[PDB]
Amino acid sequence: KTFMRKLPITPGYCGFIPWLSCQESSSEDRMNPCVKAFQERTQRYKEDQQGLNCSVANTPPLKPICSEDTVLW
Amino acid sequence: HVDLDIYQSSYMVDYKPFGVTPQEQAKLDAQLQSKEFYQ
Amino acid sequence: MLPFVSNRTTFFTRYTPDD
Amino acid sequence: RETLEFVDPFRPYQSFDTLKRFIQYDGKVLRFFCLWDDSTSLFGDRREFVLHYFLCDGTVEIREVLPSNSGRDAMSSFLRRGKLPKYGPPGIYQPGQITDRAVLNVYGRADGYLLDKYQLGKVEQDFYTDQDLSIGATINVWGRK
Amino acid sequence: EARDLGHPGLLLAYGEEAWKDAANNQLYHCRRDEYLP
Amino acid sequence: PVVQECYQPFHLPGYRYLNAWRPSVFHKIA
Amino acid sequence: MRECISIHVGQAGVQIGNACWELYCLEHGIQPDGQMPSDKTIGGGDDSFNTFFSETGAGKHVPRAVFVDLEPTVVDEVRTGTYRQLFHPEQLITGKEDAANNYARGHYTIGKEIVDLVLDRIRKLADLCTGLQGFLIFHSFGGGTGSGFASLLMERLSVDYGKKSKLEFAIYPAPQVSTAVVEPYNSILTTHTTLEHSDCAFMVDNEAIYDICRRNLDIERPTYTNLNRLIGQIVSSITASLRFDGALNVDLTEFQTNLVPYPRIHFPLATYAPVISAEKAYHEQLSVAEITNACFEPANQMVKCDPRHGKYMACCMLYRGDVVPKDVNAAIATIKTKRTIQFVDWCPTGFKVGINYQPPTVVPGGDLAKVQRAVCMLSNTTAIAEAWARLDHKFDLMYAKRAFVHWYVGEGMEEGEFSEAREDLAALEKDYEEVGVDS
Amino acid sequence: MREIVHLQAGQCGNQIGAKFWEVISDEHGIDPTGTYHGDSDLQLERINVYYNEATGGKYVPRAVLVDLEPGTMDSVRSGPFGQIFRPDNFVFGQSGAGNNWAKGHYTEGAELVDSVLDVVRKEAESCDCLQGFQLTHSLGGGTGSGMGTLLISKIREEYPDRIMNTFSVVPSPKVSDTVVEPYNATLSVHQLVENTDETYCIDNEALYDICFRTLKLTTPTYGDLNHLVSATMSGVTTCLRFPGQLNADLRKLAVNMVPFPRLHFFMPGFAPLTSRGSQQYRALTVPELTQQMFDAKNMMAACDPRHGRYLTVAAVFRGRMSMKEVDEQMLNVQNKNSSYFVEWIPNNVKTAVCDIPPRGLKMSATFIGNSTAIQELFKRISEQFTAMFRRKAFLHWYTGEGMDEMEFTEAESNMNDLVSEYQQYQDATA
Amino acid sequence: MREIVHLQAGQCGNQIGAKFWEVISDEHGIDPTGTYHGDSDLQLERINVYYNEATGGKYVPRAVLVDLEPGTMDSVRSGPFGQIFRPDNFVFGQSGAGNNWAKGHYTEGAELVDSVLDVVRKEAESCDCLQGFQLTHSLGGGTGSGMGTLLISKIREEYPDRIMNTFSVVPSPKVSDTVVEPYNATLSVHQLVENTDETYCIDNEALYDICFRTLKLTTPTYGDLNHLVSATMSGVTTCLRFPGQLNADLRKLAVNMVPFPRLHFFMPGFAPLTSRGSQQYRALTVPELTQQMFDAKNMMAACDPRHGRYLTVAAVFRGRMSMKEVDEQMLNVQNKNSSYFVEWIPNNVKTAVCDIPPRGLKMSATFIGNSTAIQELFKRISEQFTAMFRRKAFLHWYTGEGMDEMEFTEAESNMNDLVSEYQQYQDATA
Ligand SMILES: Nc1nc2c(ncn2[C@@H]2O[C@H](COP(=O)(O)OP(=O)(O)OP(=O)(O)O)[C@@H](O)[C@H]2O)c(=O)[nH]1
Ligand SMILES: Nc1nc2c(ncn2[C@@H]2O[C@H](COP(=O)(O)OP(=O)(O)O)[C@@H](O)[C@H]2O)c(=O)[nH]1
Ligand SMILES: Nc1nc2c(ncn2[C@@H]2O[C@H](COP(=O)(O)OP(=O)(O)O)[C@@H](O)[C@H]2O)c(=O)[nH]1
Ligand SMILES: [Mg+2]
Repeated sequence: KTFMRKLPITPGYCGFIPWLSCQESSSEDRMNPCVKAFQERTQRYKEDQQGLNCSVANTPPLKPICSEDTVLW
Repeated sequence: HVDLDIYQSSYMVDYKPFGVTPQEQAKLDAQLQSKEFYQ
Repeated sequence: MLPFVSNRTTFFTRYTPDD
Repeated sequence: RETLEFVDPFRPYQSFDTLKRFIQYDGKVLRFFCLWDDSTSLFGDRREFVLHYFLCDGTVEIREVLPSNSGRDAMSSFLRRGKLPKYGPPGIYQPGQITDRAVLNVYGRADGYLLDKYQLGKVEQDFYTDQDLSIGATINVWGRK
Repeated sequence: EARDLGHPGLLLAYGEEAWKDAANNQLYHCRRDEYLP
Repeated sequence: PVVQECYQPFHLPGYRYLNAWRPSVFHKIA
Repeated sequence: MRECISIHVGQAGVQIGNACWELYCLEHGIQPDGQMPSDKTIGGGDDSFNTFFSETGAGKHVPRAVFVDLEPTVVDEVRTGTYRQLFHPEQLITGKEDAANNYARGHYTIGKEIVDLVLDRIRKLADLCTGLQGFLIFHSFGGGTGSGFASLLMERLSVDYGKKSKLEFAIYPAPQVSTAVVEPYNSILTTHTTLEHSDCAFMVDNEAIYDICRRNLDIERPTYTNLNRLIGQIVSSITASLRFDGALNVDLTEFQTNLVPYPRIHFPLATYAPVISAEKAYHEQLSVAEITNACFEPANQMVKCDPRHGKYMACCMLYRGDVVPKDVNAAIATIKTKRTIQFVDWCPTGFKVGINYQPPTVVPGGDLAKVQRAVCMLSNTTAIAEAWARLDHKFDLMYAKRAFVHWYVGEGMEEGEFSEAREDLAALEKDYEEVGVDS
Repeated sequence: MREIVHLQAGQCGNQIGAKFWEVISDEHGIDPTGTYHGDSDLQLERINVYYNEATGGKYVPRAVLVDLEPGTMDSVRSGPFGQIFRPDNFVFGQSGAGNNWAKGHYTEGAELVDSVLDVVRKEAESCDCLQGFQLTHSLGGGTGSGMGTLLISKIREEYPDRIMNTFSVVPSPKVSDTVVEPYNATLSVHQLVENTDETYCIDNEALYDICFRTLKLTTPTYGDLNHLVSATMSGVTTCLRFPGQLNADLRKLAVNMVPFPRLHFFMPGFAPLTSRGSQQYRALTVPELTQQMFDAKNMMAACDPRHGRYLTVAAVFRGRMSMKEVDEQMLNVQNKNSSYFVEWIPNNVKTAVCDIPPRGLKMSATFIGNSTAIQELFKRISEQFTAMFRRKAFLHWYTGEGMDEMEFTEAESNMNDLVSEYQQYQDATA
Repeated sequence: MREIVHLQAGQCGNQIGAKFWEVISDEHGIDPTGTYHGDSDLQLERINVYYNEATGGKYVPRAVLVDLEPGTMDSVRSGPFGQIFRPDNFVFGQSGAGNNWAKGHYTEGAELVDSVLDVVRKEAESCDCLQGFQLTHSLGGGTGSGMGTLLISKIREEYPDRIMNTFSVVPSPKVSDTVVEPYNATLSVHQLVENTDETYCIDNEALYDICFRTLKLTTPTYGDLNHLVSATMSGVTTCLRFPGQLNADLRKLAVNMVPFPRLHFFMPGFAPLTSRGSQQYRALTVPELTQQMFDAKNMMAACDPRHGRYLTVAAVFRGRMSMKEVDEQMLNVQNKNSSYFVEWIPNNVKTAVCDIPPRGLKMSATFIGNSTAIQELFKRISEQFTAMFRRKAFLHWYTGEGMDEMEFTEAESNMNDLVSEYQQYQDATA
């Protein structure tokens, strides 16, 4: 499917590692737990964004009841 | 609206971990038996 | 429409025998 | 009857206009008071926005109300006047993907274009309206609740 | 229920009069029945 | 679905006060 | 943020200011009392009303304008008008005696009594603003107050704010109809200051507007207020880019630079379109190509000259409303492919396009219809120089027999200044002829 | 590592760069809030190229916004992707330039260059290894044509080795919205030739030409024109941010695109441009991409290279396709149109491939080319600069700033010297 | 491989071509969306002959529609199969010719032919090995009879070796809807004789006679006439698209059927034409087919073959039959009607068999023949053309477009030389 980083990436890595995100979240200053932390963090964010989106879809429309000419009047 | 195979790289579309008809392979297994155990 | 007052009918506008 | 000996005297022609809504509604603007919590996202706090729906065209503009000792830059407006998407942030469409008048081809001057009757590629778009927005509901303002 | 307005620009031209024109006496029996084919 | 209805202009014999002589309305209990 | 101050002078300035400030209060939605409507909330943007109004702590907006006149009656009606609580009592400045159609009276005898008054109240308004874009001045060359008391004012304004722009909207004497006879005497003497103490002029005569209103707007018995509403439309179209956003926001400095090639040539000609009544407006479709054509006929100029007799040299546009940029470009290409419209040899590209969003508002009880799109033109051309020649012809025939001079001499005018200004206007006329020559 | 400093000057630069940051935020899966909603890790592998990192998983753009007029900054901040930018990166003055090059370059530019230099120096040291700076502005304005050239001058002294690419907007004679436009352009192209590694000449009229006939848009606004520019800018660094079958970067083309340091003016192109009605009819294939590449219609500057000779050609392909179907067609287009290529350089074409196509599309390609036709653009400014300078018109605005007259003479002299040697390379025997 | 591009000029060609693209699509099972909803494999094997591939499994016709008026394009687009056609292939002007051959060929056609030749060149280079083009037009129109000859006059020069076919519609004297009808025809037939490989003369009046009697429709609209024509193009290329026991194509028939290059006018025919009532009262067999086309009532041209000699005869068959039966019915008809066949050419008939019949029908055949009867159709026009030209009537409309008078005389002279040589071949001794 889409690219996921398999966990044991070698230490001599020249790539973006969310050091500040892992350090504010939990754990220690290592990329092997860091990248997993960022992964399920962004998965959780996608989850609640989808929840908000489906709630907005859930909200139903209402009846225009009356004519726009009378509304203008 | 958007695809996901847009996100494909040459490296891991080319190199992947490695993973004829059953009547034919069964026939060849019988052929192997009828020689290895043949007297 | 059904002229009879069946179970299909919902309103029923009539007088009381009192009236 | 349906194919060999069927006729059509008229040719279809769709037309748009906005001046009816413009000269009918014009200055009528619906105003609503908003709240977006940001306490979840680390250094975030409650913000008091103000929503404006323009009945003339259907666009939405959002202002903000700051406290007294607010450290913000005293911005004029959070969002400009535009049609707010309702399903979240839509992906960037291709250049020219969203059009108004579907056209067959150039009259091959400089003002010539033939509108094809069969609309073929339509980028369906959902936007908030006064119909959608009410009191008590929650609105996804470009990803914000 | 207001009357059918003309072209709204012409209504603005005409003014307030073309806005002004628009806006138990007898017993009756009634009914309604809502059915699904 | 589909709705249908009918009306009938009944007429009291004398010009009576047409505010106390109103036919009652019956609704379905369901 | 951009801010502008109005220094309307005299009866012509005050009457124009009543119509213009009525338009601004409707444009932003201001009540006559001053406060924003707590009930209705047309529009948005606190910065949108900051170019003209200055909101106070209580919430009321105070206009940035100075009403000055040497006769009290013209301002007293504003003091008892509908917008009395809107305008500042300090901002309204009156005088006991007027110049009585005398340039010398308002420049040396009656003006100097009151200069220290208006200068500081101007300074107070300038101290309220942070970044002042410039000054708009409205007056007339006929009356003494609008001419004499003006001419000293921006002379002192020039030495107080050297870099601040000073726009000039003024009433020229009409070629045929005149409301006074000593008017050319004030007209000739005032023309010096609009040369070395001005940045742009907005020359307009009352008769040319009279022709436009009777032909397009069907008003066969027009009044001064109908003239003042169109003038209000001109200035609002100029400052539309500052008030609201647009694709091509154009500041006053932007169009000053692309209108004035030489320091002595700062007299562009204005044009406004569409100017149509309500019944005709919806009957005729209006387009960007059509409204830009309406800017080009000689019959639609609010000056009495034929540009076909002259040469377009610097020409500025101000589109407004539901405008689309090709229709601007396709209109310009259509304009250029006309032998009837000619340009100078040294300006192959002389167009200044400005695009705004908000369509022009219509004041109720007015004459212009509600239109979706509009256009403003500021075409500087050399055909205006003929109008100065007619004034010189009228001045010369009067100057020869020494008529009315004892009024000016008795005020404290040296008679040689009358001759000196005449040579200045001769020199300015030749300067326009120099540009008309093609290499 | 490989970071880009995005400079942004003038109203044209502010609107174009705002459209640019919207485009690549979609490409990198960044919401207007600032978080990352992308699904694959390839969207976030080299996000440090354009985005700086902030706490709470927030990515802030590495751009500096400058304009002498505070009005345009309000419009950018109130954008859809308006709050993503940093207010400290907003640097603005109180007085505009009024389309006057001299005011923005000397008088009013001096008060704001220091604060701008502070931000870009901070943002330079924030990244650890910067590839170079990227500036978008207009050559007919007062700030971008003015102060923008001044910022070009100061940075090269500070950082000589770093590359700059400029996607400047070159004014058109057929449609013009400024009368002093010849003055500002002629005083800016002098600063470009001295200090610029690569220029991309963008003309608004050619964009209007594309929208009317290629894309069939009845009422496209400036956002659609900025959309085509933003797509072009993303198509240059697409090989840099993502892995590719044959990798390249800005310097790979820049070394290969500059035979001589005076010639760094390139005209860009974008391949997949068709009306929304005929998208189903068009077959996305390599032959149709190349035919849409090499026609005089598709190209977004104001010159016809049928009148010139193609010096060097760069083609960057987005997505996975065939290099064979690539390299053949560059060979076929080389052999068929032999007269339009110079003879002293065989193999004028440079090809680069990035395996990731843009969002919402399956293939795309960006064309960058240096040809003799760009000299037609400069000489047509000489006809309008010299004719109006001959009468000394519109001079006191520039003279009132304190500048001399010899600057106009030397700017025309350098530009006339530029086109003459540019003409010389056209008539060159192999 | 073997591709055909369909040119579409004039209202008559537009309506006929729309039905032609309608008919061949159900044979290939293409829905009005443009997908393939057919069932059999050979139904989608050679679709590249007429169709071009598009993304998403979409097939588009290789058709170019040209008309001087945009009104007919709206109707053809409004046609049910108009969605299939590519939008950019619609090339059309603003003002028509008004049935003036003068205006279409010279005055207004010159402004359009450039836009035409770019598109057809694009179709030409889209395919690899083009067999030929296909044009449908009327000889009495203003666009088809006029600029239609202009296009084929051009298309010979750049593409000489390709096969040139046109399904022209020939005017009838008995039913005429145009007064300047022979004026257009005489100036057109000169263009066909110089530059055309084969011309099929279709008469509207002969279509009516077939509709009156053979199928006895009481309301034959133009759709039925076009459909009877629409069967014919399907019959001449059915051996090309589908395999047969004895294969053939356009070149195979053309070489065997043109004995001398000046004679390229042919009478087409279709076999299975019956009334709905008498479908029961029929015995579908090789001889029953063979009796049908050899009756002159079946011919859709306006000339009786019994008044001349059959030069060449070609019958292409559709369906599975016996070589013995078709060969023998070939042989008997040659023996019995000996006088109607020429003597210096033995074995005047050529036969082709395609195994695949039409869907829903068990058998079909198409007859195409060169006979001496066609020169009656030519001389009858000269009896008209001389009458108007003697009094110089209807001339200033042609003279007003800037041409001379001599082009009328040489066109008649070429027509005179054609029939005189044609008459000579009739009176030839073996
Ligand atoms: N267009 C227009 N012109 C006006 C208006 N009011 C006055 N004028 C012109 O002003 C000229 C006379 O000057 P006024 O404005 O009346 O008086 P003043 O400017 O105060 O100067 P003094 O008369 O000396 O006091 C007349 O010839 C008018 O043409 C106005 O409301 N609209
Ligand atoms: N293509 C394009 N050009 C623009 C846009 N916005 C402004 N421009 C151009 O910028 C020029 C004016 O620049 P200006 O605002 O004076 O630049 P500044 O003085 O540096 O702020 C005009 O000629 C426009 O063509 C845009 O969104 N797209
Ligand atoms: N058989 C047939 N003939 C047609 C059809 N439509 C038009 N025609 C003929 O075309 C002739 C008129 O052609 P015209 O419209 O002037 O052609 P144009 O000028 O090239 O567009 C008439 O004589 C008709 O008989 C059709 O659908 N079928
Ligand atoms: Mg007065």
